[PDB]
Amino acid sequence: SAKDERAREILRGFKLNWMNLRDAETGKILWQGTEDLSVPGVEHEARVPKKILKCKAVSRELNFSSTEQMEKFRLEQKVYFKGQCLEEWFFEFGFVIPNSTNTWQSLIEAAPESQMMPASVLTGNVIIETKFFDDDLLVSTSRVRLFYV
Ligand SMILES: CCc1ccc(CN(C)C(=O)CCc2nnc(CCc3c[nH]c4ccccc34)o2)cc1
Ligand code: NI
Repeated sequence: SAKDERAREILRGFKLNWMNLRDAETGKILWQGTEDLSVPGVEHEARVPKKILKCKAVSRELNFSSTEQMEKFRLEQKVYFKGQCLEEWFFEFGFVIPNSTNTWQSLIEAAPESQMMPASVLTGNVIIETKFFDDDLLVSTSRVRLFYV
């Protein structure tokens, strides 16, 4: 077999069960989702309250299940506005035990400029591209268009 097949095995057995975002300054829920936004090869859409743009720090919880073991599960996210990448984020979970369900909590502090850009201009014009990796092995690339409501 080969690295490409190993990456497909991981993807086959992976799923995102639920996700939430909280305002880190209060611990209050801002948004909750239950779509598996890890699914590649299609474009997804997420509708999120515009208050998220005005938060200096957002705590994100991603709950996921993995059939396969991963030595170093990590994410790369890029935020594109009208085709231009305005921000890049790197997150690391680490070792994933086979046949496990896990909650990954990450603090996200977006660029201060994003807190003043009008939601009316951003809405429907932002794509978050996420690349799921096991160390340097690309498992999936997903794309989600954001709407700020
Ligand atoms: C790994 C699984 C997974 C997949 C997809 C998603 C994508 N989703 C649904 C969200 O990220 C929701 C929260 C949200 N909406 N806009 C933002 C930041 C905007 C922003 C930050 N810097 C900027 C600079 C300029 C303009 C806008 C911005 O964050 C989350 C998790
Ligand atoms: Ni082989």
